[PDB]
Amino acid sequence: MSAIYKLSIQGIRSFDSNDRETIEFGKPLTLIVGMNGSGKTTIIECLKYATTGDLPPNSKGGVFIHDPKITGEKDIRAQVKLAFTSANGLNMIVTRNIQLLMKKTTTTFKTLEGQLVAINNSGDRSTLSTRSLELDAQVPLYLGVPKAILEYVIFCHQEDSLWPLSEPSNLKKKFDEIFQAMKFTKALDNLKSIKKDMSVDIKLLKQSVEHLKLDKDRSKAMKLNIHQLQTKIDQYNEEQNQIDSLTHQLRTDYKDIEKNYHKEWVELQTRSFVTDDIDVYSKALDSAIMKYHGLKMQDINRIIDELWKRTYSGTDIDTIKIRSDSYNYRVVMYKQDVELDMRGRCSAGQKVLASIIIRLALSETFGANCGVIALDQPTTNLDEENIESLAKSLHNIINMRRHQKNFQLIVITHDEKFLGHMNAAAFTDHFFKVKRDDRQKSQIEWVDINRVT
Amino acid sequence: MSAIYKLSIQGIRSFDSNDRETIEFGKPLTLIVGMNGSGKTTIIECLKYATTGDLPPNSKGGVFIHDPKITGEKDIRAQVKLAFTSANGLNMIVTRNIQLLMKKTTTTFKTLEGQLVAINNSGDRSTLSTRSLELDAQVPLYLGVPKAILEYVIFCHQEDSLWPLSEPSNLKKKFDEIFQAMKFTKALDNLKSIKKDMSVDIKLLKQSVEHLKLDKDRSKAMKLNIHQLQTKIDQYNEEQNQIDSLTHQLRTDYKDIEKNYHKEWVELQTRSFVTDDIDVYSKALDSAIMKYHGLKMQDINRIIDELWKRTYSGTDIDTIKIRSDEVVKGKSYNYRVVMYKQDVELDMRGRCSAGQKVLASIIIRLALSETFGANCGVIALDQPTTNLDEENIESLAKSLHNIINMRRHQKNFQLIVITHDEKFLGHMNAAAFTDHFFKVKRDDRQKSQIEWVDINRVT
Amino acid sequence: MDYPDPDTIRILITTDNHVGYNENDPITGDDSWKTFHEVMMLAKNNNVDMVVQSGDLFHVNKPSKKSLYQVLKTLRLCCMGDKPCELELLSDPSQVFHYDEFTNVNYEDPNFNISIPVFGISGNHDDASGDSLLCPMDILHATGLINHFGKVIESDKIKVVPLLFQKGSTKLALYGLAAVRDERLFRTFKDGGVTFEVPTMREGEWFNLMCVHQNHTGHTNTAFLPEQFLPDFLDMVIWGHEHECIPNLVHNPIKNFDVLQPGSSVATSLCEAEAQPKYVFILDIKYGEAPKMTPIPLETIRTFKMKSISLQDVPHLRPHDKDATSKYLIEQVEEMIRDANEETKQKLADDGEGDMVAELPKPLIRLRVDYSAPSNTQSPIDYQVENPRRFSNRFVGRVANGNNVVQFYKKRLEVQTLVNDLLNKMQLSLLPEVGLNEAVKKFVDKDEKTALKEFISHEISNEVGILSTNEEFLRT
Amino acid sequence: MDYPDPDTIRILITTDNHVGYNENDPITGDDSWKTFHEVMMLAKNNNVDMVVQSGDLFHVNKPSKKSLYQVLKTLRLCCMGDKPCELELLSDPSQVFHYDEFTNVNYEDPNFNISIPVFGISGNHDDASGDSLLCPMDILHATGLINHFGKVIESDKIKVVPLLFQKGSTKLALYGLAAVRDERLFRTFKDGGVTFEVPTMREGEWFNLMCVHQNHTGHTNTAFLPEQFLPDFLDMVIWGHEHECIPNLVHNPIKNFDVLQPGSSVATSLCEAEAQPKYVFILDIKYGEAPKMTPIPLETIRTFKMKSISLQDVPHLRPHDKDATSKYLIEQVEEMIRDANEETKQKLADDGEGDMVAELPKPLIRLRVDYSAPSNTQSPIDYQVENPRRFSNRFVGRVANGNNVVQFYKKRGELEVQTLVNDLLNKMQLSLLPEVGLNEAVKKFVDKDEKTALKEFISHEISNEVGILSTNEEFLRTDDAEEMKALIKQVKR
DNA sequence: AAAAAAAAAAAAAAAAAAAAAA
DNA sequence: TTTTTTTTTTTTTTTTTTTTTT
Ligand SMILES: Nc1ncnc2c1ncn2[C@@H]1O[C@H](COP(=O)(O)OP(=O)(O)OP(=O)(O)O)[C@@H](O)[C@H]1O
Ligand SMILES: Nc1ncnc2c1ncn2[C@@H]1O[C@H](COP(=O)(O)OP(=O)(O)OP(=O)(O)O)[C@@H](O)[C@H]1O
Ligand SMILES: [Mg+2]
Ligand SMILES: [Mg+2]
Ligand SMILES: [Mn+2]
Ligand SMILES: [Mn+2]
Ligand SMILES: [Mn+2]
Ligand SMILES: [Mn+2]
Repeated sequence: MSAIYKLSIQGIRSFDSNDRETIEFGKPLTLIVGMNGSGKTTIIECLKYATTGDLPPNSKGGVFIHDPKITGEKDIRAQVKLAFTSANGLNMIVTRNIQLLMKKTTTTFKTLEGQLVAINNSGDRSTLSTRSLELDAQVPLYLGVPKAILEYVIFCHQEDSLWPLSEPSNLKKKFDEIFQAMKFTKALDNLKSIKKDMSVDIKLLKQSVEHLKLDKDRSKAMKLNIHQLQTKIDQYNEEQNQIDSLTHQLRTDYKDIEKNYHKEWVELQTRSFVTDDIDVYSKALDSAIMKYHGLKMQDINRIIDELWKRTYSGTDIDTIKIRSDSYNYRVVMYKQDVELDMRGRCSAGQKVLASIIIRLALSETFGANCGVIALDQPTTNLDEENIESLAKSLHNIINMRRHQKNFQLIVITHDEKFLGHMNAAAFTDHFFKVKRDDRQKSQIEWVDINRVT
Repeated sequence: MSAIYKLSIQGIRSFDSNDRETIEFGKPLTLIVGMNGSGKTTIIECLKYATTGDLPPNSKGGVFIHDPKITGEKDIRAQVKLAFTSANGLNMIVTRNIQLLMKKTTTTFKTLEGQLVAINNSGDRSTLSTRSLELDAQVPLYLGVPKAILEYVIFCHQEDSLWPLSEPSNLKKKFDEIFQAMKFTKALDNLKSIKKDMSVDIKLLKQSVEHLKLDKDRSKAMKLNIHQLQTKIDQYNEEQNQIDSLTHQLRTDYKDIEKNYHKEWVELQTRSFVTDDIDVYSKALDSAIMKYHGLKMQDINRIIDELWKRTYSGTDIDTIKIRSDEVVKGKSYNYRVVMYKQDVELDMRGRCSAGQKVLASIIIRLALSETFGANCGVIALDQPTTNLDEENIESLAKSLHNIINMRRHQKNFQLIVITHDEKFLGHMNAAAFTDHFFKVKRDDRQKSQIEWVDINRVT
Repeated sequence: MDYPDPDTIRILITTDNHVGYNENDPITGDDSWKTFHEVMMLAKNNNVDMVVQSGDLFHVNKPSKKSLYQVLKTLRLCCMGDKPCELELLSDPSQVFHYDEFTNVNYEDPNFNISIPVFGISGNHDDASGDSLLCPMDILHATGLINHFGKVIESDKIKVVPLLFQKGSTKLALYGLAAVRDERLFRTFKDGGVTFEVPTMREGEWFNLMCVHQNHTGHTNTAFLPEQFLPDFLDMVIWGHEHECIPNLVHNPIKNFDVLQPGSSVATSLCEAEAQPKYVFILDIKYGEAPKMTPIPLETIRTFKMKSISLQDVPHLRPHDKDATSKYLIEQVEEMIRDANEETKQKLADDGEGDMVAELPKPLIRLRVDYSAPSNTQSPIDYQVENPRRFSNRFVGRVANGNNVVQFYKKRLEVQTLVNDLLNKMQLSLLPEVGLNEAVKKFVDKDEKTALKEFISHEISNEVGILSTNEEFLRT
Repeated sequence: MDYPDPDTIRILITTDNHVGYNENDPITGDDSWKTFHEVMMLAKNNNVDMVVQSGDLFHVNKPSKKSLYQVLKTLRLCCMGDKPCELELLSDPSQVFHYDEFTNVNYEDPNFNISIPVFGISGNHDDASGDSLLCPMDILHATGLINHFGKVIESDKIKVVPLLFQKGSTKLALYGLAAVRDERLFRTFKDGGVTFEVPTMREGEWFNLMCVHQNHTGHTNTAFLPEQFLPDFLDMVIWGHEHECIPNLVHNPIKNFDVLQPGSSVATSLCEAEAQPKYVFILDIKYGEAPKMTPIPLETIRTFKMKSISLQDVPHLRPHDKDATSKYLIEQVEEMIRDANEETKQKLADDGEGDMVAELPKPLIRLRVDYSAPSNTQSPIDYQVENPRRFSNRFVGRVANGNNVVQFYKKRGELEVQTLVNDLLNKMQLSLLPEVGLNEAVKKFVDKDEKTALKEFISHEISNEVGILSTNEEFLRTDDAEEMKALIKQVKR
C-alpha cells in the first residue's frame, strides 16, 4: 500500500526561501516536537499541498509563501517536494513550484508547472505529468485515497480539526466528497443555475404579457367598428373615410398581433413547465444522494462506536454515531438509550475526542489503501484520563494496523505526558525538532529519542 | 470597585434540577479543576448569565437547561443566584429564574421573573427590580462596567476566546459596544433600513413615470388632429363626427393627464434627492464613529504593547497592535490586529500559529480588563494554556503573578482560573494566594457537584 | 530456613516489582511497595547471601517521592546489619561499576554495614533518561544500599563483564545485561556485537548466571531476543520483563542451560498471564551437585480472578436488547466476586488465622466480554452493551477494580445505479425522463460541462414548436 | 581552619542552596550542585562539628534524578569518615524526629559511619506536598545522610522541640521551624499558638539557636513574620528564604539575640538582591565568651553584574526611533561585560593561577532599562525598543544568560453625543435636508430612545417639500440638473 | 387564553476578487 | 487579452422569545 518517505520544504511560510529543509517519515510512528511558531503545522500544510494541491485556509494574499516584506527581495520562489510509494508499490516523486512576484503596488501569486515522475528500480526517471491541474488528480489516484480523505481525514488542518461537529451544510459538503458523490451534487447545482436565469426571464415575460394584452385589446375593437361602418354604408347604397383611417391604424400599429402574441404565450407556457421539472428532478435526484449517504454511513458508525467505547474514559455517554436525516446532518450522542444532538450540548474535551475518533474511524474505512494519518496536537482540552486512554488506543491501532502493509502515524505535540503512555521509544529511535535559527528561519533537526523529556 | 462573592447553580446544564451547588470566589485567586464533562465552563456560563443575562452560544433548543428527555419530567425550572457587591460598596443579590415546559414533542423555553435585592447593613431586603430586561441594565450598572465587557472580556466563553482574531466586521461589532458607540451604529442601521424602502419606491415611480410618458406622448396628437379638422370645417363654411369621436376619447381616456404625470416626475426627483441626502450624512456619521474607535483604543494599545513584551518568549514578533482604519469594495472596515516582526507590519490573522493567536487573545483581554474594566476587577480565564509551549506557559504564569501583585495594591481584584494541567499550577504559585480550590465532579447519578478541598491535595 | 552450608551461595531472585504502580489508587495504592517489602523481608530472615533483581524495580522512569522513600525504607531495614557477608569479590569491581567513583560493591565500603548486598539491572521502564542519562538505580547506588550493574554505554558494541564471587570453594560469575530495545539488540547480536569475557583463570568450576530483561517471544517478526543468541557457557538465565510466573525451569537442550522466568510481584495489567500465582525463587549453588531451587509464594498479592466470555457463544441472548445482556453480565461478575472472596478467606484461614473472620481486602476482578455479532446474522448492529465505566461502577465497595471490571472487545450502486431506479417515479409533464437521466449521465461521466442546460433548452424549443403549431392550444 | 577546642561546637551555616535551578541550561546547568559540593567541602576540611541548613536545599518540590544524585554523591563523600563525632545527645531523638522508625540521629546509628552530621529544616520550595506529605528531605533522612528536623504536622498548633547537644562543657539547643505560609504562621503566632519546649535542667547555660525560613520583612502590610513574635531566650536566629547575603550579625536590642541572614549559594533571579557577595558562615560556640563568626566567600559563583538605568534620564534619545537607543543599550551592555570579565580574571588569577590563562567562565549580565515616556511629552508612544530575547541573543558566546540580558519595564459615554460629529454635521453640506433638524433628528433618536424619530423626519421631507416644489411651475420646464441645483440653493439662502 | 409585531441568533446564500484555463 | 472557479466576507431569511396590549 501507499506510504510517504520524504518531504523537502523550501520558502514556504516560516521557512527560508534559499534553503531546503528535509524531514523523513518512518514506520510506524513519526514524532515532531517544537516550540510555538516553529513550523510544525507548516509541515502538514506542505504535505497536504503536495498530495492534493490546495493551500491552507485564509491564505488569500499569498501568505503561504515566505513573506517578501521580511526578506526584502521581489521574486520569491517556493518548492514543496515529496517522495512516496504508490499503492501498487511503484516509487514516485512529486514537485510543486509557486511564485510570489511583487510589483510596486500589488503582489501577484501564480503557480508554476510542477512535476511527477515514477522512478523505477534502476533510476529510470520518466515524467508522468507536468501541469498542476493533472497533478492534483494523479497523486490522490496513485495513493489510493480520494482527494477529500487526504485533506479532511489524513492531513487535516489544526484550525479545522473539529469539522465533524460543524454546521449541517458543512458536514454534508464534506461527506459528499468523501463518498465520491460530488459529481451529482454539482449536477444539481447546475440544474439550479437553469432555474435561476429562467426565473428572471419568466419575470420579464410576465411584464410583456401585460403589454401584449393591451395591444390585443387594441385590434378587435377597430375591426368591429369597421364592420359596423361597412354595413351602415351597405344600407345607404340600398337607399367611408372613418373606415380608411381605422384600416390604416390596423395596418401600421396592430398588424401581426394574433400570432406574435401567440408565440409569446407559447414561450410563457414553456417556461412554466421548465420550472416544475427542474425542481421535481432536483428533489428526486437529491433524495437518492441522501439515501446513498445514509447507506454508506453504516460501516463508519460501526467502527466509530467500537473506538469510542474503549477511548472515552467517562460514565455519561454510552456511544456516538453520525446520522443523516436543510440536511438534518449531525452526530448524536447516547446517554443511556436516549439520543441527543452533540453540538451545542457538549464540552471542549468531548468535542475534541469525538473529532479524533471520527477521523480515526474514517481513516481505516476509506484510507484502507493509504495507512497514513497526521494528528496535530491531539491532546488539547483533554484531561489526564482521556490523554492516557487516547494514547493506549493509538498504541492498539498501531498494533492492529501493522499486519497490514503499513501504518504511518505522524504525531505533533509539545505536551510531554502524552508521549509516555504511547511508548514513543518503543516504536522509534529518534524524532524531529523544529526550531528557528538566529536569522528567524525554521530548521528541522534529527534528535535521539532518549533526549526528549 | 465591585466584587463577586458566591454563586449557586440549580438546574443548569449538567447540574441537578432538584438540588443546588454553590461556589465562593476568593480573593485574589480562584481555582476550579475537574475532568472532561464536569461543569467547569458551566460555572462561567452561569456567572455571565447572572451578570449580563444572555445564554451561551448555540443554545436555541433550550439546551442551557437540564434536559427533561433524560429525567422524565415535563415542567422543569432552573435558577442562578449571584451575591456580589456594588462598585460603591453595596451588598446585592441577583436571582434568575428559567422554565422549560415539555408538554408535547415541542419544548417551550421561558424566562420567569428574577429579582435584584440590595441588602443594607441591617438586612434590609428590598427588591429594587424584577423584570429581567431591567436586570440586564441594572446589574452591569451596579458592577460599574459596560455590558459588553462582561460578555467578551471578563466572563468570556471558551469557544469565543479567540474573538480578537476574527473577521473585521465581527471585530468592529465587539468593539462597538465596548466603546459604548453602539447607539450611533443603530442610527446608521436605521438610515440604511429606510434607504432600501425608498429605493423600492424609486423603482415603482420609474415604472409609473414610463406610463405617464406614454400618456404625454399621446392626447396632444388628438388635440392637434381636432384643431386640423376644425380649421378645415371653418374653410368649408367660408366656401364634424371625427372631432366628436376624438373629443369623447379625450374626455374619457386622456382627461387629467397634464398635471398628474408632472407631479409623478417630481416625486421621482424627490426620491433621487433623498438618496443623495441619506448617503451623504451616513458616510460621515461613520467617519465620525471610526475616528472614535481609533481614538479611544489608544491607551489599550499601550498595555498590549507592554504586556506582549514581558510575556511572549520568542524571537520573531516584536509587538502587536490593533488598527481600525477605513478602506477595495467588500471588506467593510479594516479592523484587525497587526504584528510587527522586526519593525515591519503584518496582519496577524492568517499567518500566525495556534499558540500565538491564543497568547494574543489572552493579552488583549487582559489589557481590555484594565482600562474599561477598572471599576470591576474580575477576570475569568478558562483554560489559558491551550497550544502554549513550556516557555509561554511559564511566562504567562509569571505575567499573571505580576498582574495580581500590581492590580491589588488598588481596590478589589479577582482572577478565576479554570484549568487541568500541572505546569501552569506549579509556575503560577497558586498556593501562595489561597488555601483551597474547588473541584467539580459528577456523582454516581451523573449530576455535577462542586467540592471544597485542600490546596495541598492537587498532586 | 537454616543457615546455608559455608560452601553454598544462596540467592533470592526477584524481578518486575514495579514499585509505584497505581500510586494514587485509593484502594490498591500501596500494593506494589508492600509486596516489595515482603520480598525483601523474605530474604532478611531467610539468610540469603545476596539477592539479584532483574530490572523494573520502579514502574516509572522518574520515581516519585513516596516510591523512592518506601524502597529506601525496606533497603535500610533489611540490608544493613552486623553479620558480615561471606562473599569475596574475586574480580575488579571498577570494570563493572564504571559509572562513577563508587567503583566497588557496597558491602566492601568501610562506611556501610551491609549483610545482604542487592544486585540489580535496569529495565524497560526505569531506564536511563535525561541530559546526563541517569537511571533510577543510579540514585540508589549512590545511596549505598544497592549496586547497579550491567549498564550499556554504547548500544551497538556491547561487552558484558561478569562479577566473580566465591564462597569457600563454590564460585559464581554473575553476568548482567540491561534492557535495551529488542530491534537494536537483535541487530547487534546478529553481527558479532555483544561479547562476553568469560574468566580465563581456572575455568570449569564457575556457575555462570545471567540476568536479562528482554521479550522471550515476540508477536512481530524481529522484536524479541532469541534464547539461542546467548553463550553456551552459561548455566542458567534469569529472564525478566515477562510478567507470567513459571515456578519450574525450562531446560534449554542444545545450549545446556535452564531458563528461569520469575514473573512479577505486582499485576500491572489484568490479563491471563497475571492471573497465575506469583512466586519468588531461592537458588542454592553448591559445587559438585545440582542447583536446587525453592519457590516461595508471595502472601501479599491481591486476589485476581479472570474470565473471558463471548456473548455470541451463549444462547437466549439477542443483540437488539440491552436490559437482558446487562442482567447476565451482572450475574457473571457476581459469581466470580464470590469465587475470589472465598479464595481470599480460605487463604487467610489457612495460615493459623482460622479462628477469626476479618474484613477481607477487595479482589481484582476482570471480565473480558466479546460483544461481536454472530456469523449467521448479517447485520451492522452487534450486541448492545452498557458503558464499561458505568457498568463497573455498580460494583464499587465490593471489588478493588474500581472502574474497569468489564472490558468489551470485538473478536477478529455508486449513485447512478440507485438513481436509475428512481427514474420511474419522477414524472415530469414536458421533459422526457430517458433523455434527462441520460442528459445528466452524460454530464456526469463524460465530463461535458454544457449538457443539462442544452438538453433542457433544446427540449423546450421542440415543445414550444409543437405547441405553437396547434392553433387550438392558444384559445384555451 | 584547624581542629577546634574540645569545648567548642563549630557549625557551618548555609541556606537556599536550590540544587536544581536552571537544571537544563547548557552553560549554567551545574552551578547549583557544584556550589553545594563546594560548601560541603568547605565543611569537610574546616573540621566543623555539624552543619545546619536552614531551608531550600532543592529548587523544586519533586527533585530530579540529577539533583538527587548529585546531592547524595556530595553527602556520601564528605559526611562519612572514620573519625567519630564528638557531639553528645542529651534529648530523646524520637521527640524531634517524629515521622518514621528512623528515630535517632544519623551519627549515632550502629550501621553508619557519619563523621559530620548535616541537619536541616524544609523550605518553601522543597516542602511537603504529596499523597502522604513527603518532602525531599524525608527521602534523604531515609538514606541516613541527613536528619530532617523541625517538621510541622498541623499548622494551627505548633510545638517546637529542640535538639540538645553537648560537647566538652558547652551545651547547644537547636530549635527549628519549617517553612509554612507566612500569612498563616502569622495568625498562629498571633494567638499564642506556638510553644517552645525549653530544657528543664540548668537554665542560663544553653546557646539557643533557631533556624527560621520566613519572610524577614514585608514590603506590603501582610507579607512576612516579625522578629517580635520570637521568644527572648534565643541567642541567635538564622534567617532563611532571604537571598540577600548580609555578612553581619544584626543585633536585636530588646529581644537580645543576633539575627543572621546567610543568603544563598546560587542566584535564582537576576536582580540586585543576588548581586551582593555570597558567603557561607562558620559559628564557634563556646561557653565563657561570645560566639565568633567567620564568613568565607564562595569561589564557584558565576560573576554577576547588575545595572539599572531609566531611559528617559539620558538626553539625545528620541523615543520615536528604535536604533539610536539600541546602539546605546548595546554599548552599555558591552561596557559592563568587560567589567565582569575583568573581575572574573582578577579573582581567578589571585588564588594561585597568576601564571596560567584559561577560558574565563561566561558572566551573568543583566541590564534593567526603563522605557517610560518622558514627563514632558504625554504622547501614548514611549521609547521604542526591540525584542528583549532577540536583543539579548546578540551576546551569545560572551554571556551566560543569552536570552535575558536586558529587561524592559515601566516606572509608574459616546464622546459627548455628536461632539465629534458636530464638525462633520457642519461640513455635511446636503442639498435638501436641513443639518440642524437632522443632527437633532438623530440626537433625539439616539438620545431619547425614540425608535422612529429619524424615520419620520426624513419622511416629512418627502411630503412637505414635494408639494412646496410642486408649487413652482418653472421647476417642471427645466431638464438641466445644474439649473435645478442653483434654484434649490437660491430658495435655501 | 388569544393575537400581533420586534429583537436576535444560526444556518444557508449571494457578491468581489484574484487565480487559472482559454 | 478575456472568461470560469474557489474562497472570504457580508448579508440576508426563519423561527423562537419577549413585549404590547387585555
Ligand atoms: N507567510 C509567512 N511569512 C513569514 N512568516 C510566516 C508566514 N506565515 C506564518 N509565518 C510565521 O511562521 C510561523 C508559522 O508556523 P506554524 O504556524 O506552523 O507554527 P506551529 O508549530 O504550528 O506553532 P503552534 O505550536 O503554535 O501550533 C508563525 O510563527 C508565523 O508568524
Ligand atoms: N443541556 C444539557 N443537559 C444535560 N446535560 C448537559 C447539557 N449540556 C451539556 N451537558 C453535559 O454536561 C457537561 C457540561 O459541560 P462543561 O462545559 O461543564 O464541561 P467542562 O467542565 O467545560 O469540561 P471540558 O471543558 O474539559 O470539556 C457537558 O459536557 C455535557 O456532557
Ligand atoms: Mg500548529
Ligand atoms: Mg469547559
Ligand atoms: Mn515489567
Ligand atoms: Mn519490563
Ligand atoms: Mn525559601
Ligand atoms: Mn530561596
